[PDB]
Amino acid sequence: PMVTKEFLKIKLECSDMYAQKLIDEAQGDENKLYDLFIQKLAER
Amino acid sequence: PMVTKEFLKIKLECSDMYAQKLIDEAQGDENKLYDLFIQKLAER
Amino acid sequence: IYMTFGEILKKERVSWKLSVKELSTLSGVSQTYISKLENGKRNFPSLETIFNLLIGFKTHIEYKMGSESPFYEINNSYLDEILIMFINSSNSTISDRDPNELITQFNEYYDVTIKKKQNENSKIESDIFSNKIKLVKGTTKKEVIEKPYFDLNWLLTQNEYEVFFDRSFLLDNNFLNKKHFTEKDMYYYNVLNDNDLKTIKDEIVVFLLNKYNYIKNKDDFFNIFTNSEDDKTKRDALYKILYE
Amino acid sequence: IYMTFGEILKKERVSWKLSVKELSTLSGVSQTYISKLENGKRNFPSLETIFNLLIGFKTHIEYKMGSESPFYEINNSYLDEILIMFINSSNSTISDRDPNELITQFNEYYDVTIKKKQNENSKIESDIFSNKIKLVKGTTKKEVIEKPYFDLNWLLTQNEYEVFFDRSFLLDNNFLNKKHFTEKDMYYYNVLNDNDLKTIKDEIVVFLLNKYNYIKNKDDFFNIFTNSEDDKTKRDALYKILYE
Repeated sequence: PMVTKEFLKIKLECSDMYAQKLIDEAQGDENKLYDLFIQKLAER
Repeated sequence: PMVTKEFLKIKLECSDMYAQKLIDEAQGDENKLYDLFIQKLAER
Repeated sequence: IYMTFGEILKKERVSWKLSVKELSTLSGVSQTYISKLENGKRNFPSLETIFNLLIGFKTHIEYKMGSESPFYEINNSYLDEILIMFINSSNSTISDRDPNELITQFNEYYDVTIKKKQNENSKIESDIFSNKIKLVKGTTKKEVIEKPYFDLNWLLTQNEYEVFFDRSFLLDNNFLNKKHFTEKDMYYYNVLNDNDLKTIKDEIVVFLLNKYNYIKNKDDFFNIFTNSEDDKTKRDALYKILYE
Repeated sequence: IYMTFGEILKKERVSWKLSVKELSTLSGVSQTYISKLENGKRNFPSLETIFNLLIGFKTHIEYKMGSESPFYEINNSYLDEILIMFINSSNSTISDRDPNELITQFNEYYDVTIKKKQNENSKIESDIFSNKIKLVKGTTKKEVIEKPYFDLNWLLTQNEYEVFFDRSFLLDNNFLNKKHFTEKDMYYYNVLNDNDLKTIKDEIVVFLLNKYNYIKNKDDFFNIFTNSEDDKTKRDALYKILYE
């Protein structure tokens, strides 16, 4: 993670704060997150 | 043929005179005509 | 025993399943005047209005039966045999009944008309080309419009406005498990998403391309097709773009 | 060190790749006032215009990220954290900064707004239903129109006007061997025939039907979806039409 989720800000075209509030869901558990991390980010 | 080409007037929805002017093409040679008789009357 | 001009017109108009409105669109002639001519509330009309009505049937017949060679001859010969039938009406005021003078006069009136139409098109070549046109179905009668609403391609490709389907094969959001119902999208559940539109556009782009003939240059192919150049000269030129 | 309200607005507007026009459509606020607020040519705005702008982002975010449950919570929490950021602006005139009073006030302003919108829709339920609507893409902002031009189904099924394609995958008449070129159809060679349209309609009718969910009753399903009945009560009722 670090601050390398500018990737989300650019592809989803969403605000910095919103890109964080995504990370905030299952934060640190990027493993647990991947099921939802790859949902609207998948069929896009 | 006779006067039993009311069939053409109804399916093509064309005037009596025009239905005759079709028959007039290879008239009596309905055999010869069938190649064109079944053209715009086919893919319709 | 001949029929009156009015009787003859109604016979033809009806036998081609055309409404007074439909024929009044195909022809310059008003709905009211057509009607009145068929009743005999108007006398035998001018020769110029007769030519206009035939031009009406001409446009339609070509839509219906086709401009193809086997029918091309049938159509020209037909329209002629009607032009005679009209001027041989019981109430006709035409004793110059030499057909070949009238038939030739009609073909020389048609040609004059084509030129006027093409001149008037040339002025709006922009809106004609970009398909910013509302063209009455069956007819060459058209009305300029602000956007190409009737261009199927444009509707599917534009990003200005949402595209709908009938209020039937909908719930285009398979996600109908969203708690509080998407704000004001309890009205607009008919909206096709960007994905669907491009899949439908590609579908059609394929379908059409394995028939018909893709045109390389649009500006060019159109520009040569619409002008006062000879028919037999430009057919060669069109085939050149379709087959190099 | 906080940023001014204007600086904050521009940061959010831009980060969501929205133009002043785009946001001025999503929100009640004029293009001019938005611009002036971002420069500081207008002072800190009213609380009601702040709520309007958030409603703007609200509509967009739901279009982009979705109204779905996993995002539903993220969206509501986000819009709240922005409403606070605005009233904590360097140039803010709000010292009643108790968030839960403002957050609740905003949700109670939103609800009031929804009711007004639905009342105004109810008046034109006719034109909304029959898809006689021009709905700006992304937005719930709409303009009533004389026919359903943007309804893809209607365009393909109507018999009033000719439908075109781009001046490309054309010569929809494979018969380009017709002697003298089809009168004024050296302009309209883009016109799709009745056969093609029905093949394209059926294609799409299939495509959509092996996804999504066909709706048996249109009048009914729509009428229950649009009203002042409880969300959790009507979701049951919608599922009843989709699964008997």
